[PDB]
Amino acid sequence: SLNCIVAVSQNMGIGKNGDLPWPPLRNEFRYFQRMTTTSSVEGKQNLVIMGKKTWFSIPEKNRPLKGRINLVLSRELKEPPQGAHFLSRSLDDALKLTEQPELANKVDMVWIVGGSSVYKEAMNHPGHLKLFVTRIMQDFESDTFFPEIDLEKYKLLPEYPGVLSDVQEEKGIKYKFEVYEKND
Ligand SMILES: NC(=O)C1=CN([C@@H]2O[C@H](COP(=O)(O)OP(=O)(O)OC[C@H]3O[C@@H](n4cnc5c(N)ncnc54)[C@H](OP(=O)(O)O)[C@@H]3O)[C@@H](O)[C@H]2O)C=CC1
Ligand SMILES: Cc1c(CNc2cccc3ncccc23)cnc2nc(N)nc(N)c12
Repeated sequence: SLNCIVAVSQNMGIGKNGDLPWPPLRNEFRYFQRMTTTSSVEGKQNLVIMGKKTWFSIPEKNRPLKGRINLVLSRELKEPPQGAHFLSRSLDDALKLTEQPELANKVDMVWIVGGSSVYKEAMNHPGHLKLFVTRIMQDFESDTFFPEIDLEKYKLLPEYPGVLSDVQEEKGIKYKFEVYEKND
């Protein structure tokens, strides 16, 4: 199974000029950290998979993302960028790696953390998928977008354990946490 996690504006934007479209929302980052870091299985870590631009968009003080194995996708790089644990040239290759002995006993959950083309590839996964979507309830000028969610294929869950249902607000920006699950 794969999990994708994203924060999206009302106009489906995720990024602008290599940064977020909105000012930083600390508590949104805290939600992302909690969901991507937490494993129920003692000793294991979750794997975060991200594109190269997403990696370099994270402040160096937060790289690698603490408590998670960090894998970057790139076809141009020849080794992981400084601080990253792994580099793959495709999502299928990254998932192949999670099955091989160097990672198979270390990794619990797999989280896809952006950007656009990585989400798009993940959404063609034949196995089970969940989409953890933070709805940023404003329009923001964006140049990178999340793809459309097919509501004949996914369902919006009424709630999810450990995920707050209530509207959040930081810096005058309202947002909320949703979880979608691929149909059987
Ligand atoms: N709101 C949110 O939840 C999120 C926001 N962001 C924002 O989005 C933007 C970054 O995302 P985006 O611009 O889409 O870029 P990506 O992070 O997807 O980086 C694109 C680069 O990653 C590599 N790559 C991406 N997908 C694949 C793949 N499937 N297989 C192999 N290589 C791949 C390529 O590197 P190469 O050219 O080396 O081959 C590609 O040029 C920033 O503005 C960031 O702030 C990012 C993540 C989440
Ligand atoms: C991957 C990702 C980011 C990437 N950006 C940053 C991460 C962490 C620290 C940061 N600190 C300053 C600027 C940007 C940062 C932002 N928010 C996200 N939210 C949700 N839900 N899902 C995601 N995939 C997110």
